[PDB]
Amino acid sequence: GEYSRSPTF
Amino acid sequence: VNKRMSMVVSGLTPEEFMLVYKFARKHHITLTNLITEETTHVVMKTDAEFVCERTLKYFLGIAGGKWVVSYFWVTQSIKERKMLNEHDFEVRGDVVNGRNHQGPKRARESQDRKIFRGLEICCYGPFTNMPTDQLEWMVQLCGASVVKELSSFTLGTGVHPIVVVQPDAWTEDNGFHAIGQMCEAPVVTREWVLDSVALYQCQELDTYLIPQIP
Repeated sequence: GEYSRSPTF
Repeated sequence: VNKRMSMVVSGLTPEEFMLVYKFARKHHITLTNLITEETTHVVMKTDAEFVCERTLKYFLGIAGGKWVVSYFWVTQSIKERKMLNEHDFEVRGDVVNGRNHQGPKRARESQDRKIFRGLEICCYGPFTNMPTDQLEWMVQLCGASVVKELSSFTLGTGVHPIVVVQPDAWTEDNGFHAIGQMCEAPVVTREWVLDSVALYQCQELDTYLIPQIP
């Protein structure tokens, strides 16, 4: 289902 | 026994991961979702010029001097039905610190002279989008000495203490401006570490310094 996006900096 | 291949991927949509998982399956490559000391390769999503976004796996990959290569390595292997050489696909830069700063490459070539050599770093919470113990691990891999609490700093002429905080993470308080009153050490933003790691070269603190109250 949902896709927590990978945290980008 | 020799070290074995162990990968983590970053910045990929699930569908891309599944393609890699099928890839990892066919050529019997170890593939994990969490990066460890045993992890040897970090696969980043890049553009045509091998430029990626800055992710946690991206920083940790560089800190460990591990091979950081573009996702195009997989798709190309599919296109030609061979296992081409990854080294040809090493990422050249990122969208923050430069498109060709050759950070990952330099990172591999300098483990004898790590960038945070001779530094004692305290990651003073809180933090967002990046666990404290992972950031602590990051500077460890770069030769820094991790300090859990401000009072635990070594007192000496040879020691270089540094307090690193993330102003974004503070929401209840304006407390990061008062740290200079509690200890004898410079206070800089998390971006100092991130930039230093990405270029794998120790940046000047001047621009990353956080103003204190005397």
